Amino acid sequence: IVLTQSPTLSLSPGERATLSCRASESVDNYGISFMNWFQQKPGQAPRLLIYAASNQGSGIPSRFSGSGSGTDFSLTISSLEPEDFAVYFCQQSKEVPRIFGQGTKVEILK
Amino acid sequence: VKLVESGGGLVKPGGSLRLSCAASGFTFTNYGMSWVRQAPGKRLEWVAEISSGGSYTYYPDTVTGRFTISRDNAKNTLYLQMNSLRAEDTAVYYCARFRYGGGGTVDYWGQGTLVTVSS
Amino acid sequence: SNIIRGWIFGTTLDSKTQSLLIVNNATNVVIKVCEFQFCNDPFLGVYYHKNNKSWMESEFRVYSSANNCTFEYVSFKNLREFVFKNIDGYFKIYSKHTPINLVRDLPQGFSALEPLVDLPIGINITRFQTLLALHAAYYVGYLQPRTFLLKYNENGTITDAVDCALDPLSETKCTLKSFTVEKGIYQTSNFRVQPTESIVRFPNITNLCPFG
Amino acid sequence: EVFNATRFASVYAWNRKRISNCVADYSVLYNSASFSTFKCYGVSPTKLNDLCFTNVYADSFVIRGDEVRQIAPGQTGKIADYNYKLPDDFTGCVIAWNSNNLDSKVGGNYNYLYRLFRKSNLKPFERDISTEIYQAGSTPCNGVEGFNCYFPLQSYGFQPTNGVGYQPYRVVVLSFELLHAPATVCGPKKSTNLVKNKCVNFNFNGLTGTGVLTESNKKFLPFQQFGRDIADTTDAVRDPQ
Ligand SMILES: *[C@@H]1O[C@H](CO)[C@@H](O[C@@H]2O[C@H](CO)[C@@H](O)[C@H](O)[C@H]2NC(C)=O)[C@H](O)[C@H]1NC(C)=O
Ligand SMILES: *[C@@H]1O[C@H](CO)[C@@H](O)[C@H](O)[C@H]1NC(C)=O
Ligand SMILES: *[C@@H]1O[C@H](CO)[C@@H](O)[C@H](O)[C@H]1NC(C)=O
Ligand SMILES: *[C@@H]1O[C@H](CO)[C@@H](O)[C@H](O)[C@H]1NC(C)=O
Repeated sequence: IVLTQSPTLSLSPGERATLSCRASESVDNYGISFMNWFQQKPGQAPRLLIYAASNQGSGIPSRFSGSGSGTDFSLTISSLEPEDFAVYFCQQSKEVPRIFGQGTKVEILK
Repeated sequence: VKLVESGGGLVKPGGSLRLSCAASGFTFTNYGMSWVRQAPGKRLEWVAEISSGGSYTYYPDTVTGRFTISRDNAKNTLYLQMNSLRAEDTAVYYCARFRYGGGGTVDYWGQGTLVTVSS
Repeated sequence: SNIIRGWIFGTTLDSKTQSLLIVNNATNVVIKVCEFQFCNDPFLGVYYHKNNKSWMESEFRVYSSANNCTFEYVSFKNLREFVFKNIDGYFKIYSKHTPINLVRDLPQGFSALEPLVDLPIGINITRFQTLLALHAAYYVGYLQPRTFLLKYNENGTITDAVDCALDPLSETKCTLKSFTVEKGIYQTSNFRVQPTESIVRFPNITNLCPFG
Repeated sequence: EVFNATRFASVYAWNRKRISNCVADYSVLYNSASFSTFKCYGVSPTKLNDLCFTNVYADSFVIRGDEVRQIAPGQTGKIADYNYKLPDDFTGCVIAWNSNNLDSKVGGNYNYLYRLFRKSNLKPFERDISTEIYQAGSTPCNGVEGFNCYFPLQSYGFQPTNGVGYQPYRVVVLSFELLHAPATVCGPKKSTNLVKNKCVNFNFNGLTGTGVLTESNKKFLPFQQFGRDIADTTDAVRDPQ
């Protein structure tokens, strides 16, 4: 369908980044696991993060974590680093062109 | 692993802008392929597609991107030949590559295809 | 009125082993080798004399359920002769319909039964039954491996057959290969007087051998 | 309907369709070239059209591409064990190919569903309809889910966007008795043309002889096939086509 994401956050190093992927119409999965997570760094190609929000693994650092409930998908990135934060994305599935998120980027102060 | 793309191009609206997605580091058949756009000041838009063991090449229907997609599996090269060009087609296009079956994914990405259609 | 509409064969007829069928209605046949079960009394039912003569084309009923099925097909005045036999698991059939006016007796008369069907159905049958219209007779034979002498005609239509074991005279024809047998003595067979039972006679009291 | 039936049953189930009382053309089944693998185990692929079977059985289902390799007598796995089996004497061919863009759905269509745990192994060409919750942990599962208590089955997502393995590959398997029962299914029997007044070997319906084929007046009885003569010399023949 169409989804919405948490547009931005402004935080400090060594913290959690709570990122809501909010899906309009379809909510997650019939098989109980869907949507996704993706990251595109500024001046950089996009990059995979998580799929079905609960999943993926090696190649995606441990800081990337979270889950989702129906529409909302929570990308929870613990212990933020000022070098590691960049625009994030989540793909839909099961309906419509899978599209992506509106983009998600967590600023870090200091 | 690595998606190499065709270089930039600048055309007028209404034509057909060809592209190529060069595959380095994976079997191009085993992976359904795509061309996804990141437009200026926009979200990632999944646009163009092709499946692995078949021909899928569906788009967002909407106004069809319509961009001609084909494969040379010897070249491992996915093509994007963009039909109904327009000024909005200015963007950075990413031919993407999916994971094996599941809730996703797009594993790796192209480096982007700079595309500008304007006067 | 065409009372005799059916057959049910088998070696169990219990719905278990392979149980043939035949039926008839509106000239349009039935067959199954489906293995199925029945009422105490397989039959065909009817009620009488209306806009549906014999009504009750809803008889329907011999049987339980057609189950694990290895074939299918579909499509006095009278005499209808049907030979049935199994060889190489091919159930076979022959037939006629020949008109007669009479009641009690198989007309002394001769006609040969061409085939209708070969069935390679592989049923292995010891018994059978038949069916009838409920609200007119029939016969049965049994076949035994004789030797005949068949006389074809210019069309290949068997005009006449001649037995052998029937009696002496018809073992003369079987020797000459001719229906017309003229005067004089024609040596045919041997006759070897039967044995009676057997006499086993063995040295008595027999002890016991020690293979052991 | 073996191959061309639109929606096949899912993998935990399948359909046993007897094929008998017909002539079976394997050529197009051999020559269609729409099938990923035309895989014979105990028989000759090009000699099918020449080979005749009493029984034939088709079982039509959907498996992961990587499971396509798994089906072969002697090849076990999640498949052979639980959802559906292979004979270990299995003899016959196997035909697999993808339905992907048809049977897959972008949502990972969950119709095609494979047996997760049912302890036993099926008998050749058999199934089980068991939905009973599997018991892993010795603690009684009470027929419901719980700790180490698994639903006996598991449901493939098939996305068109899947990799090779995870696309649906429709697999129909064949079967037979060969001969030794009354024969029903045979391959097509290829008639030639005809030549008259030229000495030829010939074969008719299996009658084999050699002579000068000529038109004749004499009439048969519609069920009669050959002719003969006094000497039992096969003479007339009724042209089968
Ligand atoms: C064909 O069917 C007959 C059905 O009777 C089978 O005959 C039985 O054979 C056993 C031993 O061979 C006897 O003890 C029984 O008495 C027979 N049946 C009856 C009713 O007497 C026969 O075995 C079958 N043949 C095959 C090959 O299946
Ligand atoms: C005779 O039996 C058949 C068996 O299929 C039944 O379906 C049908 O109604 C009957 N009548 C005709 C004319 O076949
Ligand atoms: C043989 O058939 C012909 C017609 O084909 C017929 O005129 C003749 O009477 C028949 N004779 C016999 C004995 O069948
Ligand atoms: C299945 O049907 C298609 C068209 O409906 C046909 O081209 C194909 O040959 C069929 N399959 C086989 C094995 O013949």
